[PDB]
Amino acid sequence: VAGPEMQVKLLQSLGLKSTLITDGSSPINLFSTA
Amino acid sequence: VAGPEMQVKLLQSLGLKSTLITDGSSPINLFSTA
Amino acid sequence: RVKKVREMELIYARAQLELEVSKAQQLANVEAKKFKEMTEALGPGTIRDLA
Amino acid sequence: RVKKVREMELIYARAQLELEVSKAQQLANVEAKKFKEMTEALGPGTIRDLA
Repeated sequence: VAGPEMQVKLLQSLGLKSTLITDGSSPINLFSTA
Repeated sequence: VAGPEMQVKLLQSLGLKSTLITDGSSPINLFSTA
Repeated sequence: RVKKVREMELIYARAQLELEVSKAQQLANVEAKKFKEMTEALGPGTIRDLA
Repeated sequence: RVKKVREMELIYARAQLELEVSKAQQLANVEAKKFKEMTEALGPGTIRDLA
């Protein structure tokens, strides 16, 4: 669950472009070394 | 959790472009060384 | 012929292994020690504020 | 033949191992020393504020 949503705010506007721008600055490396 | 969402604010506007621008400045280285 | 020659290049590869290790180990120590000195030489957070 | 020479070049690269270490150790020492002298020579904050 690091794709948010973005938101931003603002307002504004613008166009073309966007915003931012920046590119540049510085760085550280250079610064560282230095 | 380095991508917020862013937011920014503003308003404004614008366009084209964006804003921022810046580039430049310077650086540281140069300054440182120087 | 090939049993003897076999154990030969073998005892060699094993000796020249701890050689590989001894070298690769000592140098990764000088790095870490030099790095620990580099880091400590400027604020434990001077690195952090520069970041 | 090969057993003899194999121990030769062996014992050699072993003394030549601690030599390399010696070099890269002392040089990393003088670098970290020289660097610790640089950092200290201008403010612990001065380096941070130039950052």
